[PDB]
Amino acid sequence: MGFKVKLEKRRNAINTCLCIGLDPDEKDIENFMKNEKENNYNNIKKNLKEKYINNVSIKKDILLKAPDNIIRKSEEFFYFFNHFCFYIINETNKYALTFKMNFAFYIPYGSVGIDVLKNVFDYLYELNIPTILDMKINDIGNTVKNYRKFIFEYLKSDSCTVNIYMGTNMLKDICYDEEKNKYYSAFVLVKTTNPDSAIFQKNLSLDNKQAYVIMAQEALNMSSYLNLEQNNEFIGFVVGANSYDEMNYIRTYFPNCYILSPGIGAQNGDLHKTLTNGYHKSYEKILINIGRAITKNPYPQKAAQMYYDQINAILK
Amino acid sequence: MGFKVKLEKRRNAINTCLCIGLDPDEKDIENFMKNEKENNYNNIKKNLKEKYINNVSIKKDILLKAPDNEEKSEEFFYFFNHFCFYIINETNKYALTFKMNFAFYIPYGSVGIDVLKNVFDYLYELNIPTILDMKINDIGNTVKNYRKFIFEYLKSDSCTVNIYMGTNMLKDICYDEEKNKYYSAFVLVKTTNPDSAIFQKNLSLDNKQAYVIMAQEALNMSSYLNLEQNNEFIGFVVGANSYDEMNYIRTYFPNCYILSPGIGAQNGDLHKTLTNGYHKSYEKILINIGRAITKNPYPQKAAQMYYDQINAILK
Ligand SMILES: O=c1ccn([C@@H]2O[C@H](COP(=O)(O)O)[C@@H](O)[C@H]2O)c(=O)[nH]1
Ligand SMILES: O=c1ccn([C@@H]2O[C@H](COP(=O)(O)O)[C@@H](O)[C@H]2O)c(=O)[nH]1
Repeated sequence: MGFKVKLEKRRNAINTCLCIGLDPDEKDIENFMKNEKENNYNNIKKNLKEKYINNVSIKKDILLKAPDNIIRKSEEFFYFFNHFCFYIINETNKYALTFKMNFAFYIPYGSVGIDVLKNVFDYLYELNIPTILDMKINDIGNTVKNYRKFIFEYLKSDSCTVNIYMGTNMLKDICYDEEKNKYYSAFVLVKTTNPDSAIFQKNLSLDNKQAYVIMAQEALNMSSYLNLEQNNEFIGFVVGANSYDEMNYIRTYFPNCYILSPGIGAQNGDLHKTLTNGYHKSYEKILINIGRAITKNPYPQKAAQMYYDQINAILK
Repeated sequence: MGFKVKLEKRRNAINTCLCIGLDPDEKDIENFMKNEKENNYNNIKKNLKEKYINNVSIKKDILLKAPDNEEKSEEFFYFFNHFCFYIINETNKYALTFKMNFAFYIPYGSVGIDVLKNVFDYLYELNIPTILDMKINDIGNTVKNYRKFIFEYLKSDSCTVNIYMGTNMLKDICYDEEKNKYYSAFVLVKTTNPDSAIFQKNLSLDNKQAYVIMAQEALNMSSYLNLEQNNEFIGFVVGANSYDEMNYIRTYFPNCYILSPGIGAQNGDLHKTLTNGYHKSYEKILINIGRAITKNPYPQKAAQMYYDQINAILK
C-alpha cells in the first residue's frame, strides 16, 4: 500500500484528478476571522463537530475551545489559522483526489505555522487523503536526510516536491531510507509556472536536448535505482499548466510517469488542454492543482465543485 | 547599515573571512546532553552567565532555568538551544559570519524553529553577520513569505537561493516594495555534492556552462534592483572543490561576493587553494567550516585552528 496504491483507490472512490491547494496567507486568516466573527462563528462551530478534529496532536485543548472565549489571548492567530485550514478541507475534501500544502505559507510566522501544518497533515492522514508537501527541497545528502524525516516521518506525508538542480543523487536520501528500508515518492521540478521559467529550463541544453528533458531523464534513472516502482513509490514531474508544448512530450516519451501540474486558477490557464487533455492517461498521473482559485473564492465548496465537474467533464 | 558595510566593518575588526557553520544534528544534541549530565554542566552554566542570553525571545522561562529538568517535555528544546549557544559563545571570536542551515532546525517540528529564532536573535545582539542556508525557491507570490520569514522574523542579513525556477524570483526576495527595503542573498552556482556536474557543468548555452549563465542572470538582477547602491548584494555559492570554476567566476566577476562551503568535513579540507583561487578584500570569499568545528571535541580550538590557517594564507 505505497503511495501508488493509495492514489489508485482514491481515484475510483471519487473519479477525479483534482489536487486542491492549501496555501493560506495572512489575508485569508485575518479575513476568515473577520467574517467568521460577524456571523457568530458559523464555520468554526461547524468545524468543532467534525470527527477527526478530536484526534489532533498539537494544542487540541485550545482548538476545541469555544470561539469567543479566545478573546479572553496570544493563541488567537493559531486558532484561526488552523480553523481556516480545517474549514477549507471540510468544505472541499470530498472533491479532491489529493491535497497539496505549500510549506512556505506555514513558516513566515515561526513555530506557530508548523504546528498548524502538523495538524493539517494529521487531519488529512486520518481522513486518509493523499498529501503532497510542496517544499521543493534540495541540498547535499547528509542534510537532505533532515528534510526526509520532517516530511515522511514527522508529517507522515505521502510525497513532496524536489528540486534536483544541485544533483540527482540527493534523491537517494529523500526517496529512500536504508535504516528502515522504506521507499518514498517525490515530484521533481521540470517545467515551472514562472513567466521566466525558460531561461534555464529551455535555454539550457545537452545533446540538442533541453535541460528539463535531461532532468526528467535522470530523475527516472534514479527511480529505477532504489526500485521505487517495485515498492509502489515513484518520482513524478512538476509540469506547469501553461507548458502545453512541453507537457505533451513528457506524457509521450514517459507514458506512465506521474505528473503534478499547477497554474490554471490564479495564474490564468485553460483547464481543457492545459493538462488533463495534454498529458492524459488513466489520469491521477496527471494531477491538476488549483489553490487560490478555490481558497480565496467566497464559496470554496462551490468553487471546488465547479472545477470538479469541469475537470471531470473530460472523458476521452 | 547595510549587509555590505556591516560585513565590511566586522571584517576589519577581526580580520578573517571564516564562516562558522552551525548545523546541529540529533546526535550532537545527544552527546551534548550526556556530557552536561556527567559533568554538572558548566557549559550550560557558562551560557546562562552570558550577557545576551536574555535577548532571545522564545520560551525564555525554561531557557533560563538552571539545569535539572521536571519538565521532561521541554528537555530537548532546552539542550538543543544551549548547544547552539555553547558553540556560538565558544567560537564567535574567530567568526566573520555564522551560517545556519534551515534543514537541521525543522525535522522535529516547531520545536526546532523556536530554536532557530533564538539563535538568530542571539546572534543579532552580538551584532554578528548572519546567513540562512535555505536555498529557497518557488514563484513570486509564494517566495514572498520566505522573505518575510528570513528578513523580518529572523532578521537574518542574508539567505541562499536556488534560482533555477527563474531569476525574477529575486525581485520578491531581495526587495520589498512596500517597505522600500533591500536584502542580500547567495545564489547556488556550483554546489559540493559529487554528482553536481550533471546539470551545472554538462548543461550549456552556446558552450557556456550553466553555472556561468546562472552567475550572469544572478548579477544582471542585482543591478536591476539596485542592491549594490543600497548596501546589499547578490553573490554566488561556490563549492570549495570547484577549483577551476572558482577562478573563472572570481576573474569575470572580480568584485562579487563568494560563499564557498566544502572544506573540512566533506571531501576533506580542499587545502585553502580555494581561498587563494578566490582571494579579494576577504569577506567576498567566505569560507564555511561546519562539522570540522561542531563535531570536534574542542570547538574553540578547532575554530582558531581554521582561523589561523586562513589568517596566514591571506598573505
Ligand atoms: O511551477 C510551479 C510549481 C509550483 N507552484 C505552486 O502552486 C501553488 C499555487 O497554486 P495556485 O494558488 O496558484 O492555484 C503555489 O503554492 C506554488 O508553490 C507553482 O505555482 N508553480
Ligand atoms: O553546495 C553546497 C551548498 C551548501 N552546503 C552547505 O554546507 C553545510 C555543511 O558544511 P559542513 O558541515 O560540511 O562543513 C551544509 O549545511 C550545506 O547546506 C554544501 O555543503 N554544499
